[PDB]
Amino acid sequence: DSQKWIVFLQFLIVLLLLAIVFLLR
Amino acid sequence: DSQKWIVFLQFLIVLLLLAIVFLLRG
Amino acid sequence: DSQKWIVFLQFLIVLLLLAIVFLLR
Amino acid sequence: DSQKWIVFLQFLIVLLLLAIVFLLR
Amino acid sequence: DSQKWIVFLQFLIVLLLLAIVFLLR
Repeated sequence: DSQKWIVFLQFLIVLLLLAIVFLLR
Repeated sequence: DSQKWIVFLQFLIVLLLLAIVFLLRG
Repeated sequence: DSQKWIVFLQFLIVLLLLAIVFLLR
Repeated sequence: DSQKWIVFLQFLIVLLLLAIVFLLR
Repeated sequence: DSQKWIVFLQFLIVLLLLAIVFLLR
């Protein structure tokens, strides 16, 4: 399913952005 | 159950990006 | 009403990323 | 339609992330 | 179609975010 891939990649993007925020602060 | 999840995740992404912008500013 | 919100949020993300790019310079 | 706008905005997001990576290097 | 291009661009976004995370730490 192509739609599920987008969601499962966006969750990883959210995790990576949280990591970026924590590394920045 | 898919595009609503996408919208929710993108709202989280926008919040995180705004946090990044305000951290880079100071 | 479904993908219109997606486009709106993508637009916000693009603006925020451009702001980050400018602020890094 | 609006789906093509999502792809265009994602192209710009990739470009802006490339700019961020270049500015971090 | 267009959805498969969105998935490819998200994969690129994940890779670039991994690069940013590695650079930060």
